[PDB]
Amino acid sequence: GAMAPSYRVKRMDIAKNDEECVVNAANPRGLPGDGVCKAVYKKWPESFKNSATPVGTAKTVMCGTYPVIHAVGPNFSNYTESEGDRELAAAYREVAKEVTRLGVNSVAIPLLSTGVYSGGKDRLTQSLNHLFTAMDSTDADVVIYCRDKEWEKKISEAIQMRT
Ligand SMILES: Nc1nc2ccccc2s1
Ligand SMILES: [Cl-]
Ligand SMILES: [Cl-]
Ligand SMILES: [Cl-]
Repeated sequence: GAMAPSYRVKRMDIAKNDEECVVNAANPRGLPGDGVCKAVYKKWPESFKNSATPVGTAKTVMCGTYPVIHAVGPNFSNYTESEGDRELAAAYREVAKEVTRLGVNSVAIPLLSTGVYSGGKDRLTQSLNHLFTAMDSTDADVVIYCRDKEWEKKISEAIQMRT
């Protein structure tokens, strides 16, 4: 584990992370996709061998020795708010199991279901709180990645609030 497990936020391309593994915001079919998933496919294309997995699950595939954790958040266009919320919480619980099994000291993680799967709603708080519920009992350094300058400030504020 990390000597003093922390949460941090960075506003940059997750394909440039400085962590021991990466979480992909994957689709269920292991397709190249858009956004985070596209960047992950360009950086670690070998990790898409048999990466398909159901909604609310995570499947790890190694790119050399670098672990890519394919986490499938719900598309809120298709799920009810209630069922979507349950699957989004579950995807993060599966990421915490994988991070623990791999024995990494750090992980790069995006906010699941906040982009093209958001059903056009702002889900920063909902997604980040499910990330915390899952990751709080792990001892990896967690580095949350975002693109938007206002999201960076709100994520930073939420981390600092609980410290
Ligand atoms: N290349 C990309 N990295 C990230 C990280 C966080 C959010 C969106 C994107 S798109
Ligand atoms: Cl960047
Ligand atoms: Cl998304
Ligand atoms: Cl963002």
